[PDB]
Amino acid sequence: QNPMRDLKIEKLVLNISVGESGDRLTRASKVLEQLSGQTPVQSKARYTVRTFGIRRNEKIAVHVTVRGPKAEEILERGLKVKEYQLRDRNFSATGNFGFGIDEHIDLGIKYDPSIGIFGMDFYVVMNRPGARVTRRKRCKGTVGNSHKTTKEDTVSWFKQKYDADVLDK
Amino acid sequence: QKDAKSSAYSSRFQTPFRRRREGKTDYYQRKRLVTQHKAKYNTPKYRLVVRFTNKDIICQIISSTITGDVVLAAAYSHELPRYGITHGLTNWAAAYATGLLIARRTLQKLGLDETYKGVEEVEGEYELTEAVEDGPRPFKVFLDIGLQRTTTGARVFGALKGASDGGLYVPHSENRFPGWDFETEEIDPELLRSYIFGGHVSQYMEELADDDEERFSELFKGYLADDIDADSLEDIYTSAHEAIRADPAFKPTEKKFTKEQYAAESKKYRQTKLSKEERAARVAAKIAALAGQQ
Amino acid sequence: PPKEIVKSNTSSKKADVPPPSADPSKARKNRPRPS
Amino acid sequence: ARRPARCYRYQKNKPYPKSRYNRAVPDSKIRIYDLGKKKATVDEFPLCVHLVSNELEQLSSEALEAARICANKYMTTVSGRDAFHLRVRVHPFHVLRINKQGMRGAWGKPHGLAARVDIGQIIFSVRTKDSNKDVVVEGLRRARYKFPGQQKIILSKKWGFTNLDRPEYLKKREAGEVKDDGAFVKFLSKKGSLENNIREFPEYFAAQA
Amino acid sequence: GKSHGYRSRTRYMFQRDFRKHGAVHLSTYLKVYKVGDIVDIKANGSIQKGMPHKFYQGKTGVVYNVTKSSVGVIINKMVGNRYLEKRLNLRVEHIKHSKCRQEFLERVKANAAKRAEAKAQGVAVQLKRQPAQPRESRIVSTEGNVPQTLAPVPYETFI
RNA sequence: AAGCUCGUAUCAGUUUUAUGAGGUAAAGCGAAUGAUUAGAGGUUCCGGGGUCGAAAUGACCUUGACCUAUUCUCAAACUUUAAAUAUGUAAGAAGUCCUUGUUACUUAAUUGAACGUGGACAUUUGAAUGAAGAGCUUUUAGUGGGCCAUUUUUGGUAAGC
RNA sequence: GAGAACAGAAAUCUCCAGUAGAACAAAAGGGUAAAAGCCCCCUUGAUUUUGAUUUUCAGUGUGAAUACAAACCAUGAAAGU
RNA sequence: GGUUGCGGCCAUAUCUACCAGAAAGCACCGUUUCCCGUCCGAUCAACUGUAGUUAAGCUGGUAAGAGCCUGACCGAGUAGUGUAGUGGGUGACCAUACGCGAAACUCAGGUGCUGCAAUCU
Ligand SMILES: C[NH+](C)c1cc(NC(=O)CNC(C)(C)C)c(O)c2c1C[C@H]1C[C@H]3[C@H]([NH+](C)C)C(O)=C(C(N)=O)C(=O)[C@@]3(O)C(O)=C1C2=O
Ligand SMILES: C[NH+](C)c1cc(NC(=O)CNC(C)(C)C)c(O)c2c1C[C@H]1C[C@H]3[C@H]([NH+](C)C)C(O)=C(C(N)=O)C(=O)[C@@]3(O)C(O)=C1C2=O
Ligand SMILES: [Mg+2]
Ligand SMILES: [Mg+2]
Repeated sequence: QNPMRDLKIEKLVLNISVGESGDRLTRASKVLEQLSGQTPVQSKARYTVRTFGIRRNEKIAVHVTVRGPKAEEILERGLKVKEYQLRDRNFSATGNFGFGIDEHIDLGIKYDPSIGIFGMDFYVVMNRPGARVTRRKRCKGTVGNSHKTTKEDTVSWFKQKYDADVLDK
Repeated sequence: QKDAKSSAYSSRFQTPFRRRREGKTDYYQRKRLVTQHKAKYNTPKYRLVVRFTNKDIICQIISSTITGDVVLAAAYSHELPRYGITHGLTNWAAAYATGLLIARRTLQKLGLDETYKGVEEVEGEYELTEAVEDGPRPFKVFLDIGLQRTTTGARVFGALKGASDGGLYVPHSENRFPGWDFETEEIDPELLRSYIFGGHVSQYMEELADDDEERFSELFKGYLADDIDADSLEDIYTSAHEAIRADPAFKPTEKKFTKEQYAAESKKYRQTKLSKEERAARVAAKIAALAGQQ
Repeated sequence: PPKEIVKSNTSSKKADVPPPSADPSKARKNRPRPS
Repeated sequence: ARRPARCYRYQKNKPYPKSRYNRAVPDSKIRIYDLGKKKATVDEFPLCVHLVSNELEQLSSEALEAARICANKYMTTVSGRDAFHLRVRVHPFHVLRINKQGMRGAWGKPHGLAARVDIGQIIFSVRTKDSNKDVVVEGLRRARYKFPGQQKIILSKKWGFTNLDRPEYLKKREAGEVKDDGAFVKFLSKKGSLENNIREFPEYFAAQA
Repeated sequence: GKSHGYRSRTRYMFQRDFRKHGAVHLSTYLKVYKVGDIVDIKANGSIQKGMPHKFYQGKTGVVYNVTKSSVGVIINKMVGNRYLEKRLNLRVEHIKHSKCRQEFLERVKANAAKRAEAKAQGVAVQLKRQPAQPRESRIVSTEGNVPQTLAPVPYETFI
């Protein structure tokens, strides 16, 4: 049935890939500080691409992991600026979903003329309660087949909550 | 999900050891703990194995044999309420009491109890059990934590200090007990005495009873049921310490509904395997059920 | 102060080589071009 | 150029194939290994005829291609192109070497490719109908004219190329445990899963004729 | 051009067994060797420290020294016109016991037992082993077993 | 060659019994790596070329690619398996068992380790067969161009190479 | 593999599968998965005194390595290394 | 007979799909004051056993299951190999005599056993 396996939000990840180093990346980190209320972590390149203008071991992106009530309020603000419609793709086959916003002034803080415009990627993952069995150290395991939330379960939950709608497929 | 692994993969697959596969032991650590200096030839290396479940603390003295590890002494936090501690069976004071209990139990069993009295004036100071001159050396065991983190302020180190105060020569340093401020690089005797005598639970009780009645009530229902006041934790923990110093001998339970009754009736719901003719009968029944091109 | 923190990559390759999934022959022509 | 197969005839060296240690070798002369109606079924072609070796030797890749052409040309000219399936059962993997002052530094460059053939090893296999025995035997006689050594034309009494001599293949087919694949067959075993055995062979698990 | 290193020609010699890679086990760590024991040398590839030379692989010797993590084994090796004694310092993962030696101990215990009874009842001992005596006189019953006649088969080619 | 100490339980270009070790011949590729012939089915996921109403972030396809189950042939520098022949050790008296002596080693310890005292172990002292002796030492010569035959094998087309 | 603004074949982030198909400075072989790989903390056993042993071997040297002993250290909660 | 802690052998134990688990235990689980640790009380640390749950973990069963293990007079005394011949054959190579002797294939069976200590209708 459904005693306690209903669903829950595990974490929300805010990702900004500025593609260069310096003032732009630092200002993106300040945007993440002011939005999440939490120190952002700067992600680093993997290999050089000539067309991308990136170099190996050069700081490229920045991301924040948030959990709990702050995760749900950030998700609510993101869905509010995304007018509660999400394109079905937008719900990956392992149930985790996400979207992307441009011109982050649409939610929250004013422009702060010294930082700039930074679009960001919202990515959210969900789990049924009991993912500690595959995350903990001693006596690891894998969740069973009446678990590991699917696309249909996620879209059913996302149509039950939030009063949202989906697209064609 | 079309990720079924191939027969070649399953044939070349080397399974790990049983305990590594069930994720209970670290064999690197086990090797280094139980390999003996070969010039002693028979002396077992004795492990103070400390484990923590969600509701119990298991503290054992284990030696290693080719046929399998054997137990010299055992002490359980669900046996602690016989002494003095009816609540908080997995706290720091329970860990210290279990270490004291296992140390006194193994010394009573080995007949090393008249000497090596330990402390009896528990003060939260760091000392090693010095060997008594012209007498037997102290019993040497090595702490087996297992897989848990060796962070500062760990109940396994609470049990370590319990054994060290009980009289077992555990080799250890003081940079893992609570109150070890690395800025000052010494120990805090007052804070460590508070942690031994359960001071953090006491300050927690007075803070909750001052601020939130519903959270204090919800977490401490059994405390209010026994009417145990917020300032009697040190009284009951001390009285438990001298009860441990009095009688560290294992009293088994009443053992009602004996072993053969347990085997005969308490476990009969295990579903029995079939044999060859029954398996062939199920195969033929499925052939009859799936007969036809439907 | 602006505390700086780095992502510790769980990768072992130290060669400066793109993966074989980066073949430029593999490319979706007739991708929707912006109007 | 073109040294004799009499100086490359016997198996004298270890097998020396194309590997990471032996590069820049020339490609073999034989590229096609199946001729005739290669999409036909074992139900279509019952009789097997084998050209088999009787000496331990080395057949040249180009000897294989020359005998393959003369055989296929004769069979196609006499009995048509769809009356037979010819499969060559040896592949040239042994790189043969040529030396080309004195014996100092005598290790040579790669020269050609050859297939090492053992005693009792099938070189050519032809499956056909029962009426075409004479034309298949004559075509393989031309093939044994062009190969070196002594060879034998044997009438293989297996249904087609596979296995399971003609009474056994009959009993399997009218039992129904044989399924027609492209140019071969699949067999029902009593060791698989029941579900996929049902949905792969319904005729055995029905009361059909 | 030519090389004789410490581990030349030791590819398949120091490979592990199939589906036997990884950690070596605590039985081989907890077995005890005392001075005078007879041990067999087969190198384990996982532990690189203390490994023997390739000459001593699969070789039997007497342990003479027992120390912290290794044992010393005396091996006779043939060079020239003489055997030389060699004193190897090998670790306990490369050292294993000798089942010929344990069976010899069980046989000496059995022999001591057998002589103890044979002295108690006053009968001759018959202690040393005898090799396979040929056979004895026997009777075979045709009842239920009539000899079936076999003949050589003709030549039928299977291919 | 000169011998010397013993001719007192010592050995063997040998076999058995017990126990090891190896990765060569074979074999294998519907088992990993590499090579490789041929069809069958599938990918409503357009990789490439089309067609259908110039349309299609649409269908009907061809064709690759990929996957699944098969199929033919291999590998000195591939391998799960794995010989035969050669190869290590042992077959007690310098051995086994029982009580108790030393130690600064070791142990929580009158526990262990090593070496011991004392006592028990005969018409089989603990497989076979042989011994025209066993062991040891000194001194010194000549030699330090080799060649052929059976089998295994390298380079070479091959060679009385 | 499935997804997420710009972002596409490939920039960053997740989840799942993943017996090692990666990495271990270099040639090849062997070995290694709660590590011998990748990040972090502390360090200088890359130290002193000479002996014994293995490999090539005449059982000489050189080089390399192995196991100890007497010290003094490093690290770790500790066994240990 | 279960369950826990520590294990021995290290797939007869693994993998895939689906069912069952009364008691206890284990687990999931609740909170952030302290010790502590992170970008993040997710892991880790600490406190309670209370608010609940067997949904997962775990255990066991089923599958003409994949794999793995054992055996066979199944293949096969076959391939291969020592030793011998003034044996054969132009040779390649083959046969015989005295010995040893596989692997794949086929078929059948099986799908963890066990040591110490504690606890359980
Ligand atoms: C049968 N005898 C002639 C003999 C033979 C051998 N050696 C052999 O077997 C022959 N050697 C070959 C095998 C041919 C190389 C022998 O080796 C011996 C002996 C005799 C023993 C006698 C022993 C004896 N005690 C203990 C029974 C004895 O009285 C003394 C003594 N206390 O003085 C001994 O000398 C004695 O112990 C001894 O030494 C003998 C032999 O060694
Ligand atoms: C194996 N047999 C041949 C043997 C071997 C040795 N020596 C060895 O074991 C080998 N020597 C080493 C220690 C390895 C250097 C031996 O030393 C002996 C013996 C034989 C015995 C027989 C003894 C015997 N016992 C029962 C008293 C006996 O009857 C007499 C006697 N009183 O007449 C003996 O002669 C006897 O005592 C004896 O001399 C033997 C040995 O010494
Ligand atoms: Mg004598
Ligand atoms: Mg004597």
